[PDB]
Amino acid sequence: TLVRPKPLLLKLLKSVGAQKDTYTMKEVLFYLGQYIMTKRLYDEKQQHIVYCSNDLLGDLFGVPSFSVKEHRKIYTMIYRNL
Repeated sequence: TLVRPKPLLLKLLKSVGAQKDTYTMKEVLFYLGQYIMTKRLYDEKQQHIVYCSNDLLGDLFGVPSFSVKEHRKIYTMIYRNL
């Protein structure tokens, strides 16, 4: 199943190496996780928490924090960017 990111998400994904305009959900997640890891947006002391305030990831997700344990919120924020 291929999905097509909206501009903002697309910019994010490419800024970490993706080149196509369509992806599998596994591919979106990988790049999203790479973006988070490379920029180190997570809390050092509570690593499942991401602080994405004042950042493209915050702009597209519409929140300045979330937790990687929140699978449903994370998919819903993704759907909204497809």
